[PDB]
Amino acid sequence: DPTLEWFLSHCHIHKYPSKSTLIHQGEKAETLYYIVKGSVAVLIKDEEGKEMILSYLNQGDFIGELGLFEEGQERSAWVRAKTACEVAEISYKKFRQLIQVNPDILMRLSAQMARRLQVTSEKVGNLAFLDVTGRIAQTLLNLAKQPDAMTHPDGMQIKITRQEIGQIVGCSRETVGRILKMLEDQNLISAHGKTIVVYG
Amino acid sequence: DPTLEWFLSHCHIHKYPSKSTLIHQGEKAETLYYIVKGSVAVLIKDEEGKEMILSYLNQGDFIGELGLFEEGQERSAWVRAKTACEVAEISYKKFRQLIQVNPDILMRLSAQMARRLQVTSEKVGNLAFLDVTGRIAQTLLNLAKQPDAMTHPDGMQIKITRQEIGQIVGCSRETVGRILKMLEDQNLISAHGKTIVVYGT
Ligand SMILES: Nc1ncnc2c1ncn2[C@@H]1O[C@@H]2CO[P@](O)(=S)O[C@H]2[C@H]1O
Ligand SMILES: Nc1ncnc2c1ncn2[C@@H]1O[C@@H]2CO[P@](O)(=S)O[C@H]2[C@H]1O
Ligand SMILES: Nc1ncnc2c1ncn2[C@@H]1O[C@@H]2CO[P@](O)(=S)O[C@H]2[C@H]1O
Ligand SMILES: Nc1ncnc2c1ncn2[C@@H]1O[C@@H]2CO[P@](O)(=S)O[C@H]2[C@H]1O
Repeated sequence: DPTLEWFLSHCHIHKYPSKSTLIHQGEKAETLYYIVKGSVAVLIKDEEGKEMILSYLNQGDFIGELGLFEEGQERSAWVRAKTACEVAEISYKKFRQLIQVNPDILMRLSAQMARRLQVTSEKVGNLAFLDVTGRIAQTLLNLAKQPDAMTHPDGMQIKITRQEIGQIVGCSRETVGRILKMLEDQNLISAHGKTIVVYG
Repeated sequence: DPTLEWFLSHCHIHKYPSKSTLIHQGEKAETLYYIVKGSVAVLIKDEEGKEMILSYLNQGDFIGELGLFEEGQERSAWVRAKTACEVAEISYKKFRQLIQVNPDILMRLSAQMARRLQVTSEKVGNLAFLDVTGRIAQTLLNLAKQPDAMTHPDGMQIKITRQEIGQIVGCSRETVGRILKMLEDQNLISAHGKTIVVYGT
């Protein structure tokens, strides 16, 4: 992809090990990132340090983009590497010059912003309108149709901790365990360790 | 400024009365709108027809923008006029031609998308982390911080109905009215008119 190749030639690229923080909430935003390889989690926290994952992003995703548009703003969320990552970085000032040369690179960025607004709006709906059981069931459904889910005789096999589920749906790890047991009892999933088979 | 003037010269401008739907969820998206005058709400609905307000947008805001980026998408939300609106309309096709001329028009639209994603992300946190009283309290704090809030000797004065708060936080107007009376009793707010004063705001 020539447009992305051109953009990346103007970036400087860096390796982040698994679990490192790319972006800290509250930092002053002056640069844009783009994931060349790997995946990250975007998260927010409450007064007590409970975490809610807003999104996973992966190869091909921009990160740190929301600052490009307002002079001197603070990063709104933490971004943590879930795997080893290779990340390209560019200042906003240089990226604005690229936009002038070829506004297709802004279109690519803005397409991902629009998708993220839709996804996050759906999350608002889920938190407002679904109970925690329905949120968990929708999450397991989603993880099963992810590229990293492994086919199984009876559905798809996924690997996720109860803690990570609770960070997606907004509940404690104890509440996750109780709901997973219920779904097992209903013959809708199987659960063994960090492994869950989602039937159907 | 004259960027906005030039853009509006390529649009068709039309009027929506108060309460009328501009965009329905599920319609095919092929056109972008820009609010010349008025205010709208962006809304989603649950299975029982309960509504939740995702955003209020105003003069200078783009609406219907999210479908510009990928061909053949559905509208993701309803957009309903709060006051009567005058809205400029342009096809996605024509708008993409204007972007080549001056991409500041896409910068302005994307700055608004960026802000909306931050507001909606904060809403995810509030719904995950706060109970209904806490969500009402944060809604009042958010309204007291807005440009359109009025300085008052006890704090900031806002204008918002109980039904409006309920559609924002996800509760009935009667639940809102009970909780505002409670907050008043804790000496945190005044009710009164159509009007709430958020103390220490
Ligand atoms: N709801 C959401 N969905 C996806 N990415 C998000 C998000 N909220 C914030 N981010 C990302 O998290 C980053 C935090 O730094 P920013 O410069 S505000 O840019 C932000 C986006 O890249
Ligand atoms: N309302 C909620 N209650 C409890 N935990 C929550 C929560 N919303 C998000 N979380 C996160 O979900 C996590 C699930 O595992 P924990 O180790 S109990 O830590 C929890 C918090 O970090
Ligand atoms: N969370 C949100 N905040 C603000 N506006 C939103 C929103 N979700 C959707 N919208 C607006 O609602 C519109 C519905 O039609 P679209 O073409 S998907 O464009 C959408 C945006 O203008
Ligand atoms: N959990 C909930 N309970 C009641 N109303 C809710 C709700 N979530 C969203 N709403 C909406 O909030 C509105 C507040 O005013 P109503 O006229 S009672 O109509 C209500 C519903 O449309």
